[PDB]
Amino acid sequence: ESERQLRLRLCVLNEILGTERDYVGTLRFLQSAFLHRIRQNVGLTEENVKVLFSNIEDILEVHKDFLAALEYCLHPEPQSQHELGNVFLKFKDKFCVYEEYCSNHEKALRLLVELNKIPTVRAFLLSCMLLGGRKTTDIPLEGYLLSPIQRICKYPLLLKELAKRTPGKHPDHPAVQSALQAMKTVCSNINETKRQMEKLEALEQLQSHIEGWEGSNLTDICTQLLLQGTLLKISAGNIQERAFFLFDNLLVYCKRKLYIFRGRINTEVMEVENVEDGTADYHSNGYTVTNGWKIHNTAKNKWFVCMAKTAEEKQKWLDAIIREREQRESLKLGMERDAYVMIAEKGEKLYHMMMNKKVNLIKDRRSTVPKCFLGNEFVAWLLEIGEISKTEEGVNLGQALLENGIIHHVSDKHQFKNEQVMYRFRYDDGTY
Repeated sequence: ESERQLRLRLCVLNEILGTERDYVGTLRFLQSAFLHRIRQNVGLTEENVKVLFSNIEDILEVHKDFLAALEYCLHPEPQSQHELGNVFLKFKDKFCVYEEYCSNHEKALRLLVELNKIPTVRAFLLSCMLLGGRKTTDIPLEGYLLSPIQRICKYPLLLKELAKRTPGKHPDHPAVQSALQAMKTVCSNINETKRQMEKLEALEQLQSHIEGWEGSNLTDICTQLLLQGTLLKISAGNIQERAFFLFDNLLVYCKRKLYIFRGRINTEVMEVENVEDGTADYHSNGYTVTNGWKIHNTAKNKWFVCMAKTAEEKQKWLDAIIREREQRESLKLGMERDAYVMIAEKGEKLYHMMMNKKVNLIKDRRSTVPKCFLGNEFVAWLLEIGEISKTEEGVNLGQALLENGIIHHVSDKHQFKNEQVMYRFRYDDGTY
């Protein structure tokens, strides 16, 4: 099985590199979309930025060199002979940059909650993420502000797995084990990361007590266990008692023996339905249901019935299941509502701003095309007027206007580009 422990090591190496790359990119997005753009065109005060982002720029400079040494050891590719323990050890002292950030984290969130109450500041914050390239309906800024705390806690989890796939023969063995101990002591010193590490430890401890795990690791999809309990899975032809675990974003049912993995469901495709005590239907295999409900895997269009011992447990479960749905569905729908309002606002604003003869850009050009403007001119005018800083920001803005039904190509055959492609506001041609 030596080759098994080999490909397994490379997967760890490939992951450490690929995840570190996406981390630095996330840091490089936070400064360009936020810290840099406001430090140029000076409703977000300077103190507001210092509170929200703290030393995120110092964290970047550290991880910009970490990634270099990571790619340095893993050149030309992630090869098994390559050693990575020394890298973590010679950056172990530089990781104290997380001290100030994790301290200011609570204060930053408190500010963000009050800033999001102001509609103009919420829109500006969301406008920064749009211009920076990243989608606004995906991860909220609260999550971006936390990813430093998450990343520094993902290092012990990654090094542990690497140490498992690294034999005592490999010269990196004394270093990987020494680096794992050092990375743990880093997180343990900081209070904010200590709470995070113990929350990730719980997810991984549970996954270790489950045999035959299939799918993505809990530490990569969930954050906390919501409810655990043993129920009856009256699936078609299989009425067996199962141990159910409800996390955020995932539900998994196991076979109690420690547990043995049986199946898992993503809560996004899960739809529950109550069955009154005394009901008997096909999903219950004909048996009378008491203190039970019904689950529907809308991905597979499969229904299966759960039953609890007490009616308290039924309510305890049904209540916890509804909460998870509402919590994530409110966030998602909320980010998607607060993002349409800024585009509609900026769309109507830039329309009237462009209609004035000071910078007339929606001119009837030529067959004649009425009330059209040029993408090249539009992007340039945005930088002149100061609404954007880079040109990549201008196309990201125009595309968001095209996608959100504000503008469109004259022939609806092109997306937004910095070329002299003619676009028109959907107001002028009655398509709004």
